Amino acid sequence: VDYIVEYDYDAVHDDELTIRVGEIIRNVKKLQEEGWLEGELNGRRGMFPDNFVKEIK
Amino acid sequence: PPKPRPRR
Repeated sequence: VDYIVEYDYDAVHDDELTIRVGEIIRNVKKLQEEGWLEGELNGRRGMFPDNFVKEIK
Repeated sequence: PPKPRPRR
């Protein structure tokens, strides 16, 4: 599953992604940690908030 | 550290 970024988000830890509107995050996994996803952007995997993105269906 | 559920 891929997601599209709907709202900008700035990483506040090194394991998070910084994401910008329009970007596509690839191969997204829903985490145990509620509200968070893990996925690949610019060839790097990291965590990002689920309410800043929309699942591409 | 814990992470919040960030708000737009």
